[PDB]
Amino acid sequence: ATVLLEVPFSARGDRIPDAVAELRTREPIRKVRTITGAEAWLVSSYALCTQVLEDRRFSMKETAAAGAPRLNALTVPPEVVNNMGNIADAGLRKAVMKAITPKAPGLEQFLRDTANSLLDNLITEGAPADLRNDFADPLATALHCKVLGIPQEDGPKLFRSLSIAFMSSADPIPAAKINWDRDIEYMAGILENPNITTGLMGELSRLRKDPAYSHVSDELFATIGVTFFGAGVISTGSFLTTALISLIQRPQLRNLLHEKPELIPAGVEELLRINLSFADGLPRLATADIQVGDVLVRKGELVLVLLEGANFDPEHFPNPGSIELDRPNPTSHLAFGRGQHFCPGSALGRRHAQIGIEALLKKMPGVDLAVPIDQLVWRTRFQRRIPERLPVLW
Ligand code: HEM
Ligand SMILES: O=C1CN(CCCn2ccnc2)CCN1Cc1ccc(F)cc1
Repeated sequence: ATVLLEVPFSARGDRIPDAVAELRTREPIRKVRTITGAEAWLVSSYALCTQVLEDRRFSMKETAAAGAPRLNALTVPPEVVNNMGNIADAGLRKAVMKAITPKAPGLEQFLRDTANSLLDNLITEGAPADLRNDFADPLATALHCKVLGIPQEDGPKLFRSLSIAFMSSADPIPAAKINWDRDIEYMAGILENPNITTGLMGELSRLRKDPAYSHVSDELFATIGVTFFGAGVISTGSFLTTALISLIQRPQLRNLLHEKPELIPAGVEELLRINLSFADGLPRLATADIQVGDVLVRKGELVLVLLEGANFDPEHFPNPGSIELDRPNPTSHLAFGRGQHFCPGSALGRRHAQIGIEALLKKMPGVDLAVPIDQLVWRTRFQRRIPERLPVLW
């Protein structure tokens, strides 16, 4: 006798477990147990993943309901689970979107300058270099300080919340509340700070005083700053880090992108498709009884949408484990989700990765791992899969 299959399967972000393809073929929706001890339906085919994400009867906001089966413990107040819905309801969705596009004047130049400065410092210090802690994460942090309009010098302290804030824990995390409350206080001060006139926080500070937003709560304005910083930083830094691993392990691709940098955006799209940065399936709670494949999901049950299930499904992406720059459906992956909750930072995230890679290949065309790949230490019980250090030589 064996216990019910447990998720997640592996914290390793450099290979997909052979188990995923077996499940997809035999039982593309099947029962699993989460770290909390709750039961859930794990969905692993492209067809079923899309079905779930496109049906709002599978609710994100209801995952925060008291008494619901949980993937993991809340690390924010339950209202913050509906963050984008609260933003929308306050009339702020267009303004937030506009602030977080990579089209702002000078933003791309800033990214390229920051990336080049980080790499120059690594070259000066000499090999081995840690591309996570000393490149990808500081590049993500600098980008989000600029996008938010907050001082660069404030980035590191906000960044140090994230190793706890994005934990995937069975139980509530006392440190997460301490850091949340502190970061909220910081963003509330930013909104009252007359020096802050650019970026997302500059725009929120203005809208706060406009009569059309006089009844929007101060709690929401501060929340938007904390959540967009955290979500953007953890996502872009984690994605770039694990994409660099995939690229480094493919010298032929590294050489092609070095030689033809106009292929970088197609490259990043394939790196997005094969990315294992999300450690857990995307959670949804059924609000009705809904047929998904061979299973009738009952109202109040938890469903987990496995992104790598969808993105390595050979029925949608033939030869799924291969990077192919000429697929006919290249942006049809689920790396940014799908439907109501599609990532509002998708363009910024693509641009962060494209620029980080372009700059790396120009400065370190011979970049290679400085340790055997099995020596990378993969962070556990976290909402992302990331190596603690990424040592490289060049
Ligand atoms: C490569 C980078 C990124 C990846 C791979 C990524 C991935 C995702 C995914 C898969 C979702 C869907 C979640 C769901 O449906 O449950 C999502 C939503 C979200 N992303 Fe990202 N993201 C990235 C960058 C960003 C950035 C830069 C920001 C903000 C600055 C951001 C903010 C958000 C927010 C606020 C949501 C929730 C949207 C909603 O609930 O309607 N992300 N992202
Ligand atoms: O606003 C969001 C959106 N998230 C969607 C999935 C994760 N993600 C992040 C980026 N792209 C996808 C869920 C979590 N929150 C709230 C939050 C933000 C920051 C923090 F530190 C703690 C909680």
